[PDB]
Amino acid sequence: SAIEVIHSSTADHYQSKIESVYADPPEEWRKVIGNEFWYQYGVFDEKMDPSRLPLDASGRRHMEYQFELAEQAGADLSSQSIRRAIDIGCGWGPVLSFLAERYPHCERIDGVNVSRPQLEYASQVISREGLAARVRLYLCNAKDIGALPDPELPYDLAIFRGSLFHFTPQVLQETMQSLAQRMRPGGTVVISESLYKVDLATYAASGHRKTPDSLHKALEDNGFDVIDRRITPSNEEVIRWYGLVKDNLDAHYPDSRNPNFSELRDIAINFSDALRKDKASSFSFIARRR
Ligand SMILES: Nc1ncnc2c1ncn2[C@@H]1O[C@H](CSCC[C@H](N)C(=O)O)[C@@H](O)[C@H]1O
Repeated sequence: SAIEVIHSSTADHYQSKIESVYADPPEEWRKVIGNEFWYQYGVFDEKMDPSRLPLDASGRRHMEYQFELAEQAGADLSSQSIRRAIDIGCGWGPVLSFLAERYPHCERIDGVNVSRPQLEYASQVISREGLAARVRLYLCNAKDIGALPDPELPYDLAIFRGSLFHFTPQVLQETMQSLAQRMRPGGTVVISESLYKVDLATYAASGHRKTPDSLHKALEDNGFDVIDRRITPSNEEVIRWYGLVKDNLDAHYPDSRNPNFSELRDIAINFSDALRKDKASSFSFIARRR
């Protein structure tokens, strides 16, 4: 199906590296991360659907839980407040379908991604679910969201679901500044990211480690209030999530043919140990535009 292209004024030297980690067919990825392709951890509580694959169910439940945190923290998330939404680093597109279902009167849902294979998959799912009129896909670096069409229609809602970690500090700055200009006051930003809880001096395009404080500063420097900040999911749940991903890799990619899946196994093992030692956590950040 159709994807719109958006100019890159500045040069993200890191972009082609990020693209290569997501370049493999969705048909392969399905066997590793589940049939809905959620790719930023899971919440494994009593509201999780027991009939879907744990990765699909825990992934959806994680997104739902973040909206509950945003709501409790006083985010403007009523059905009448969300007319335009953006999914920044949208992966295979599960959040686009989630947003379309949760906000059936949301006029415009923009997904931005640098991975063509991921967007071509998302395009097929959006097309087959009949959401093509509302959901728009952009082959577009997060730093270039300033050039997305119809600037007169402001963003009410922005999602950074495990995409932020791939950004250079410069791309993070350019993305947050551009989002600030395109988002109306009281617009909600929903962030999930793996952040380090130690000084980074001591240290899958997994470079550009960040901290809660580094992310907090990037938000407040670019006209966003942080209204909720906490560990989510728990280190225990994230280790469990990596466990399920590793079990799928052991089953389907035992002899580590594919370098991207070998790299993911390494991160699953190595980052799970960092989570065990409490050197890092998954964090939910809810912010709003000033
Ligand atoms: N500068 C950038 N601009 C756009 N997308 C980016 C980006 N850096 C990383 N990404 C994207 O961020 C995603 C990280 S994986 C997470 C995918 C999706 N948010 C989910 O929760 O399932 C990938 O799709 C990657 O291509």
